[PDB]
Amino acid sequence: MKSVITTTISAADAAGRFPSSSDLESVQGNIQRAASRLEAAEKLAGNHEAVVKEAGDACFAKYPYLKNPGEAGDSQEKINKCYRDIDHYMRLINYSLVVGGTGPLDEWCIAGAREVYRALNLPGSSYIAAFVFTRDRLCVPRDMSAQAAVEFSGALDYVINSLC
Amino acid sequence: MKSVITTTISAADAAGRFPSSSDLESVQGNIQRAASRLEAAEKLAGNHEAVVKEAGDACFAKYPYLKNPGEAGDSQEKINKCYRDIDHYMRLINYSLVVGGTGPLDEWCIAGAREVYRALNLPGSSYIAAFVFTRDRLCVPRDMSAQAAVEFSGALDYVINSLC
Amino acid sequence: MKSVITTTISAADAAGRFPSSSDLESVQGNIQRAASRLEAAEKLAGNHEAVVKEAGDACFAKYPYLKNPGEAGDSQEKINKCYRDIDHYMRLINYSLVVGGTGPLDEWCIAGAREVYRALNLPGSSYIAAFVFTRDRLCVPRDMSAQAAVEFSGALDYVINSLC
Amino acid sequence: MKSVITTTISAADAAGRFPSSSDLESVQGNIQRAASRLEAAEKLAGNHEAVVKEAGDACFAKYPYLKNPGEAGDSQEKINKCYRDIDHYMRLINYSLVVGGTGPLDEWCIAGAREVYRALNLPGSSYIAAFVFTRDRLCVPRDMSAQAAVEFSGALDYVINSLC
Amino acid sequence: MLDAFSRVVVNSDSKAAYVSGSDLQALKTFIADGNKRLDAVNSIVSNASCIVSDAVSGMICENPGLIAPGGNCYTNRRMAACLRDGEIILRYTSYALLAGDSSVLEDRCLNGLKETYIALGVPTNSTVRAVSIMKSSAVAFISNTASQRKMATADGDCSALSSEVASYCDKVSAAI
Amino acid sequence: MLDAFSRVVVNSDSKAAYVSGSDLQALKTFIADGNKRLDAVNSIVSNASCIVSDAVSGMICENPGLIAPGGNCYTNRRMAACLRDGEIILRYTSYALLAGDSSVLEDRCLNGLKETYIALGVPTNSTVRAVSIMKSSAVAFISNTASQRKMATADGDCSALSSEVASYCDKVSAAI
Amino acid sequence: MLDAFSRVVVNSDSKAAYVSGSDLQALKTFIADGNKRLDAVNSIVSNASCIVSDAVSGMICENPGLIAPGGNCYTNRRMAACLRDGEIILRYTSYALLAGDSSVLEDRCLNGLKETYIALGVPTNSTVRAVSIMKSSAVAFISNTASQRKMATADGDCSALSSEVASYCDKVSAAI
Amino acid sequence: MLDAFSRVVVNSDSKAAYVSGSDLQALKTFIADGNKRLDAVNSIVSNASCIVSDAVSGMICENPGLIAPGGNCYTNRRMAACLRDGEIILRYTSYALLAGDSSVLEDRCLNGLKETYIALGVPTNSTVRAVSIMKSSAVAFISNTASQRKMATADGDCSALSSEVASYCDKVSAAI
Ligand SMILES: C=CC1=C(C)[C@@H](Cc2[nH]c(/C=C3N=C(/C=C4/NC(=O)[C@H](C)[C@H]4CC)C(C)=C\3CCC(=O)O)c(CCC(=O)O)c2C)NC1=O
Ligand SMILES: C=CC1=C(C)[C@@H](Cc2[nH]c(/C=C3N=C(/C=C4/NC(=O)[C@H](C)[C@H]4CC)C(C)=C\3CCC(=O)O)c(CCC(=O)O)c2C)NC1=O
Ligand SMILES: C=CC1=C(C)[C@@H](Cc2[nH]c(/C=C3N=C(/C=C4/NC(=O)[C@H](C)[C@H]4CC)C(C)=C\3CCC(=O)O)c(CCC(=O)O)c2C)NC1=O
Ligand SMILES: C=CC1=C(C)[C@@H](Cc2[nH]c(/C=C3N=C(/C=C4\NC(=O)[C@H](C)[C@H]4CC)C(C)=C/3CCC(=O)O)c(CCC(=O)O)c2C)NC1=O
Ligand SMILES: C=CC1=C(C)[C@@H](Cc2[nH]c(/C=C3N=C(/C=C4\NC(=O)[C@H](C)[C@H]4CC)C(C)=C\3CCC(=O)O)c(CCC(=O)O)c2C)NC1=O
Ligand SMILES: C=CC1=C(C)[C@@H](Cc2[nH]c(/C=C3N=C(/C=C4\NC(=O)[C@H](C)[C@H]4CC)C(C)=C\3CCC(=O)O)c(CCC(=O)O)c2C)NC1=O
Ligand SMILES: C=CC1=C(C)[C@@H](Cc2[nH]c(/C=C3N=C(/C=C4\NC(=O)[C@H](C)[C@H]4CC)C(C)=C\3CCC(=O)O)c(CCC(=O)O)c2C)NC1=O
Ligand SMILES: C=CC1=C(C)[C@@H](Cc2[nH]c(/C=C3N=C(/C=C4\NC(=O)[C@H](C)[C@H]4CC)C(C)=C\3CCC(=O)O)c(CCC(=O)O)c2C)NC1=O
Ligand SMILES: C=CC1=C(C)[C@@H](Cc2[nH]c(/C=C3N=C(/C=C4\NC(=O)[C@H](C)[C@H]4CC)C(C)=C\3CCC(=O)O)c(CCC(=O)O)c2C)NC1=O
Ligand SMILES: C=CC1=C(C)[C@@H](Cc2[nH]c(/C=C3N=C(/C=C4\NC(=O)[C@H](C)[C@H]4CC)C(C)=C\3CCC(=O)O)c(CCC(=O)O)c2C)NC1=O
Ligand SMILES: CCC1=C(C)[C@@H](CC2=N/C(=C\c3[nH]c(C[C@@H]4NC(=O)C(C)=C4CC)c(C)c3CCC(=O)O)C(CCC(=O)O)=C2C)NC1=O
Ligand SMILES: CCC1=C(C)[C@@H](CC2=N/C(=C\c3[nH]c(C[C@@H]4NC(=O)C(C)=C4CC)c(C)c3CCC(=O)O)C(CCC(=O)O)=C2C)NC1=O
Ligand SMILES: CCC1=C(C)[C@@H](CC2=N/C(=C\c3[nH]c(C[C@@H]4NC(=O)C(C)=C4CC)c(C)c3CCC(=O)O)C(CCC(=O)O)=C2C)NC1=O
Ligand SMILES: CCC1=C(C)[C@@H](CC2=N/C(=C\c3[nH]c(C[C@@H]4NC(=O)C(C)=C4CC)c(C)c3CCC(=O)O)C(CCC(=O)O)=C2C)NC1=O
Repeated sequence: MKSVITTTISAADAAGRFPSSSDLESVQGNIQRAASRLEAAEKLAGNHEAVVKEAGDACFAKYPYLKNPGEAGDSQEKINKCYRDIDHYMRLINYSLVVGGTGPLDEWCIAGAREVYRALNLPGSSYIAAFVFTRDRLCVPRDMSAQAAVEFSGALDYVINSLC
Repeated sequence: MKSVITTTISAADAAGRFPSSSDLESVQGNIQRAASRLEAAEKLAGNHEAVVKEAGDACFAKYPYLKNPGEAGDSQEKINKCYRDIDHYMRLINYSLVVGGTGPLDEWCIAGAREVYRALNLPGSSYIAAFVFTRDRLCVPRDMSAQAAVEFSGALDYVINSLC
Repeated sequence: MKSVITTTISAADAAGRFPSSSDLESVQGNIQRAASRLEAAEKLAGNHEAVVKEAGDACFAKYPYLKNPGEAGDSQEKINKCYRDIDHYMRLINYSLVVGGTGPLDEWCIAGAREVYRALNLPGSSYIAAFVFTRDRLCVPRDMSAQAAVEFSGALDYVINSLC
Repeated sequence: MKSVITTTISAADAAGRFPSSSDLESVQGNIQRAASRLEAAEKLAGNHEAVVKEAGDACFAKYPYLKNPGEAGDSQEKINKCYRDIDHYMRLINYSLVVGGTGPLDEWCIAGAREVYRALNLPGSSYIAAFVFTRDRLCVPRDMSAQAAVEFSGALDYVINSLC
Repeated sequence: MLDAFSRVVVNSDSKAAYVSGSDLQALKTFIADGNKRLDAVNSIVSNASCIVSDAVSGMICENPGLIAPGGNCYTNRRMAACLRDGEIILRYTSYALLAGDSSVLEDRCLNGLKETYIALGVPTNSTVRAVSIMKSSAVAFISNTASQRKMATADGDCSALSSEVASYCDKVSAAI
Repeated sequence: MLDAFSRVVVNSDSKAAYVSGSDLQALKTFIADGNKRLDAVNSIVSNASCIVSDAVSGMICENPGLIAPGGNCYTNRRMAACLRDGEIILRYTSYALLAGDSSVLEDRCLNGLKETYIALGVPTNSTVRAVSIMKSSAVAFISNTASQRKMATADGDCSALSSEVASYCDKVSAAI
Repeated sequence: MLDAFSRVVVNSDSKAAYVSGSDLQALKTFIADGNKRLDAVNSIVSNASCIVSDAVSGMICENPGLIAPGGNCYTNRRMAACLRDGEIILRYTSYALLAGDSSVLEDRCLNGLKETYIALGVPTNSTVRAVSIMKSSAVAFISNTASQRKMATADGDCSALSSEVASYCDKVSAAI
Repeated sequence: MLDAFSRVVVNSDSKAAYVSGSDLQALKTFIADGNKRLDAVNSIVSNASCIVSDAVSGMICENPGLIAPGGNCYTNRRMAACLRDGEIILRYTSYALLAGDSSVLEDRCLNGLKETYIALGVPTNSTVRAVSIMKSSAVAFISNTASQRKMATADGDCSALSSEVASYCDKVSAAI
């Protein structure tokens, strides 16, 4: 679980050092930035039902062939799994904002997505279409503050970069 | 040189990752604290002659036995060298405040201090008493502001603990 | 270059042994099966033009969405590169039959195709539709003898397993 | 035990590979040669009493000095042990024909023979002289088929090269 | 690491006797039906990707609690390790089918597998369900029965080899 | 390897729920009281050299049997390893106090400590006496009630921080 | 390595002089525009995946001899390595932009690269072409002039940082 | 390494052409005469201990200075390493004879041998004499002209293999 605090602590532990002046300056960075970062976590938590439905709808419209037989999504049971997976991703992006780093994303989303999506054979380009639309629909400042939006675009751009 | 910037870059370099939000959060902490540290470095730079010259006097007042023949500081050339070392230590503390970490202290004065002083028969408590007296004069706010004094005293307590 | 001979020598060399009776038995297997696979290699060599061309339309027919702007194969140059890629794979399947092992496939095409296709945004299902069509289209005996088709479908199934 | 099957599988196991055309072609070599080897093993099994007695006598006729007191084979108990040790070697040659490799010979006699024969002071020339006599006496076709005798002389030449 | 031939000489060594003609009759039959044994090993490894996908996906379909939080196939990392374990178990079964003996499977893969799964918290009953689906999938491909994919081959009898595949899969389930 | 922020999402993940309002309200206090926490860490690491000396020397005076022949702190090598171990234990307490969670203390230090000490023969009653002295020294420095050394800081209340230091040391005593 | 602050100290050490007022004022400008520097860097990192594929595909199209048989980007093994190490060069450039000094780029990546590329037979003409495309892409992203990708950012100038990126990529091209 | 088959496809890859009818024909000769090629290697490996003993015996006898003090085969330790190198070279020739190409011999044994022998002081004048004696004896054993060891085999012409092994040992003398 990479974070500002744990990276600093693990660095000092490996060298066998007490938390020094440089170690406590890093934690001050979280204190200053926690204001905007915890504002974006609230909005996503308060509107995850509407955001997921909008993103998932655009994913299938961009690649309608996924509805065809033999592909990922040829039945109702398979489609409602696609929306569930997007809800998983939007949930762990919400965790990344609270925690303050790519910790939750790297361990529960990106750790083995390369092997799993190949074996079950669901294309990864369709996931990017879901998050690209969410990133482009983000509007400032009707949705969140100017600094909060930058943090939210920071988390989305990491998820997209994983599949690219 | 360990500091806020190198610690996170080294941590990110080992894992083979691009600088993420966790790394940019640490550098943001440096911006907040750089205001206070660079005031303490300016104050010390313009008054290093007075601090060093009084600090050495307190060391010799506490330990008159260094004047005896056969000991460190038994002649006039030796006594000057004692003040010269305290200037070196007060110079690296000025470097520590500018750099923002314990980098310059560790690799230029602390690394081999144990072997050098033992070989040359220089007691470690003579150098300790020099920094304790300097840390005792330090008062707020006549000398520096409230936050600058904390930053300066932090570097001095680091030096003493290595000689303890 | 995995092969019957190279694997036998590598196993014997690692143990520092002379070619023993078991090692010559391995080469004896190559002699018996050489006529079967070299028959398919002479057939594929004369029909690389006809096989590749038919497989190319089969890939695009199942996935017409590649013709749209913004995805792979959206221009005339990109579609031309699509057919060249199938020829490259069908050239090394011809090399695999002659060699007698998956050496040419593993080192040249399989190599690191996983990382390359992710960067250039080339879906792995597009290639599979080309090799699946060729593998099922093959029939006996107007194409080749029964034993030759065993070796030919053996190489096609291996390259498919690398893409899914 | 080293054989065509075990060496082929162990190479595939090391790389984490499924058995492929390279691996199945090696096993095909064992099928072709199993006809010739199995004739030799079935022939030696039914005539092991005559071979051992004839080979054992040739050892002592060439080196009569083994009879003298103080040497190996100076007593009746030690003399019968010599014929018993030749029986073991002819038994494991028979195993090496059935297995299809030098597995039993390396595992069960050649593994630590050199240290053992030095401690008990048993010349390696005496065992060499017994096998040389058997190897040269075997003749075709009155004893075995032309190809079966090739495999038999391959096993005798292997043990002979091990003792000198 | 023993094949079919090594098993014969290992048993006969324990009585210090040469391999008799009667014991050689088992090996001559093994060689005569060797090409049938190569019909089948080629069939399993050609469809290894599909077999493991059926096993793991079918295993979760019957036990939906594995993908719920706290389940042992919840995150992406746990799902990828489950698929990788299904491939290793199938890979070692196709080793024993090729060699004709279960020694390679028992000594390199199933040695200590039960203890490892206990420490990791892996469910033992669900691991049985995954392998039992793999056992039915592999046997269907051996006898050329799978409905969607049919491999062209000459007609023959498949009872001896298909029964052997079931025996190797049962050894995995019985050990864990 | 879990701080106070990551502990919140670990509890939420167990029920597959988004971070609720109540949890986010508790985290805002942590950020508000962040400067108070920073000060605490600073005070400990500045006086860490003499804290471990008061504890180890203080433990010896009340139990003089350790320096007697055959004791576990007899020679210089045993005495040196006693001071190093006392400083390592104090080192992880500062890690837990900085991170706000005790997982780093339990997972990297306290895991297997009891088993190690039993094998080496280190007395348990003496070890907890040294830690109980360290706990008193750490609390004195956090509340700025040290008799000899004072640090000038803005007036405030650290009953929450000093109590937090107490719980981390009580975990060390309970582990061994 | 050395950052912007540490470069000032190393220069003042060679003369055994304290950090003067003139040098300190230069650092104060670095800190004041420190928000721009992170604002620049985030733009490069967020598009790192598409920048590299811009370079490698662009270098091939103008020089088709790379993918011809016998070329150094012929197979998939060479093409993957071209993408892998080309991204490494971009990774170390963002370190130099973040740290504010080019020492990290020279010491850990650029040290001994030229002599290695000669041994492997990598053409120097084609390599510098790929790098020069990366510099043009990064600068256009830094100044926020990318044709198809916009990021919302407060109005201002970034000629200082765009000149910084251009010089760092020029160091790579000049070394090899 | 590369065998006879891989040499054909490597040359045909340099022009990106399918394996031609003429090159395919030359391969069928290699396969058709494959029984003799195995028939030849079996002769060399059965007398490897005898062959390497002639070479060192002959090499020392014509140059008596080697065993004299100051020579490079004086003590037992240098004498043993001489036999170990003689068998290693003869071992790699049999690898090349089995494979049908000299790629294995050059890449794993002949690469950098000349530099090593110069540093170790090994006289290259006597080394090539040792190889030339092995070359003569090995050719005799393939053509079954050995004076004392005769192996009953089917009659035929194998001058193609005799010329081949003489060419492989020629590469050994040329490399050193
Ligand atoms: C960056 C590293 C660095 C240091 C930290 C010092 C370290 C140092 N100081 C002295 C120099 C000296 N220092 C003293 C002074 C003293 N006499 C007393 O009354 C006291 C006990 C003691 C200081 C409190 C003496 C006596 C010498 C002369 C040689 C010696 O060390 O005994 C020397 C010997 C020669 C020299 O001058 O270089 C060294 C290596 N110098 C450096 O360049
Ligand atoms: C030995 C290894 C080996 C291969 C297997 C190929 C792999 C490969 N193919 C392309 C080339 C390409 N391949 C295609 C073709 C496609 N258009 C579509 O509609 C499809 C979805 C997609 C694949 C089926 C495209 C779009 C490119 C251009 C990408 C580029 O130029 O970077 C390129 C880029 C180089 C270039 O041609 O400019 C490479 C490395 N080449 C080799 O020599
Ligand atoms: C590595 C390469 C390799 C192979 C792929 C096999 C291929 C192979 N298998 C058999 C051997 C055989 N295969 C079958 C037919 C069968 N009926 C089925 O549907 C089953 C798959 C199978 C029984 C298990 C039988 C019973 C024979 C012998 C009789 C015959 O069919 O002619 C034969 C001899 C006769 C025949 O052509 O069938 C061959 C060439 N062996 C090899 O060397
Ligand atoms: C398993 C490993 C393996 C071997 C060890 C040999 C075994 C072997 N030797 C020959 C038989 C042969 N014997 C030779 C060779 C020779 N020409 C002479 O005059 C010499 C006496 C002799 C030197 C050795 C020839 C020419 C053949 C091959 C048949 C041919 O090409 O005409 C044959 C073919 C016919 C037969 O079965 O007898 C085989 C299979 N090949 C193998 O597959
Ligand atoms: C916490 C980690 C976590 C993730 C990050 C994802 C990752 C993930 N995806 C799937 C796998 C799946 N998810 C989908 C969804 C899809 N079908 C479609 O219509 C689309 C193309 C596609 C998504 C875009 C389906 C249907 C499966 C099962 C495979 C299948 O039936 O084809 C599975 C296996 C479980 C299952 O069978 O659903 C997992 C773990 N889910 C998680 O739990
Ligand atoms: C794995 C298989 C296997 C072997 C290869 C032998 C190995 C072996 N050899 C000897 C040892 C022996 N071997 C011989 C035989 C000989 N008489 C002579 O005059 C010569 C030295 C030699 C002619 C060939 C004798 C005489 C002994 C007994 C000597 C002793 O025990 O001191 C012994 C000790 C005593 C014994 O049991 O014989 C053993 C264990 N036994 C095995 O189980
Ligand atoms: C010697 C041969 C050999 C094997 C057979 C395995 C042995 C093995 N099993 C596991 C351990 C594991 N095995 C699985 C797979 C499963 N998930 C479930 O819920 C199922 C019940 C179960 C089988 C279907 C998983 C996911 C773990 C780790 C448990 C976890 O992460 O929660 C691990 C630890 C690594 C890991 O997979 O995470 C290893 C090495 N690998 C080998 O090299
Ligand atoms: C990176 C380094 C770094 C630090 C180490 C802290 C230092 C720090 N602490 C506080 C802030 C404060 N400091 C304290 C707390 C304390 N006062 C006491 O009597 C106790 C000894 C101590 C707690 C253990 C109080 C009461 C405040 C005021 C606000 C608050 O409650 O945190 C402030 C704000 C202004 C001030 O009061 O000085 C700062 C800068 N922050 C930093 O930037
Ligand atoms: C945690 C990491 C971190 C970041 C990612 C940045 C985020 C950031 N950017 C700016 C804002 C700014 N930064 C820039 C730079 C730019 N203007 C342009 O024309 C370009 C498009 C762009 C560089 C790519 C400028 C000119 C400002 C305005 C104020 C300033 O100079 O800082 C500001 C200050 C005002 C504001 O909140 O908007 C901040 C905090 N800094 C951080 O602390
Ligand atoms: C695969 C490649 C390969 C080889 C070909 C050799 C390469 C090699 N040659 C020597 C080095 C040597 N080379 C020889 C041999 C000779 N000296 C003479 O007097 C003769 C002219 C000549 C015999 C033809 C000797 C004797 C040594 C060792 C020198 C010594 O023992 O002091 C050594 C050092 C180790 C040693 O032999 O002690 C090595 C590794 N070994 C390998 O693994
Ligand atoms: C998607 C996973 C899945 C299932 C299916 C079931 C799980 C499942 N797999 C089965 C059934 C099953 N399914 C396949 C695969 C399938 N069949 C073919 O004829 C070919 C070639 C196929 C690829 C298209 C095979 C090979 C079997 C085993 C053969 C059998 O039916 O007994 C069976 C019956 C026997 C068994 O294997 O245990 C079950 C219970 N649930 C799921 O979620
Ligand atoms: C006679 C030998 C000897 C000792 C030493 C003591 C050790 C000791 N000092 C303590 C604990 C302690 N130790 C210090 C540190 C120390 N005090 C200061 O005022 C400053 C600044 C210090 C620099 C050295 C402090 C500040 C405390 C907290 C005050 C207290 O509880 O006594 C405690 C309380 C811990 C406990 O009871 O569990 C004791 C008993 N015992 C012994 O047998
Ligand atoms: C067919 C093979 C091929 C290519 C690939 C291009 C490669 C290419 N495109 C460039 C130019 C270039 N390309 C990009 C990236 C790209 N453009 C954008 O504006 C956005 C948002 C992008 C996301 C994909 C940028 C940012 C630039 C810099 C200028 C620009 O903004 O366009 C440059 C740099 C200029 C130079 O160094 O000479 C070249 C040559 N040409 C080829 O032959
Ligand atoms: C006193 C030191 C000494 C020796 C010992 C030999 C060593 C020796 N043997 C040779 C090579 C050689 N070796 C054999 C094998 C031969 N046939 C058999 O059936 C068996 C078992 C054989 C072992 C003797 C043959 C047939 C030849 C070629 C003919 C020849 O001996 O010249 C050659 C000729 C190669 C050359 O000169 O380049 C030499 C020098 N001569 C010496 O100067």
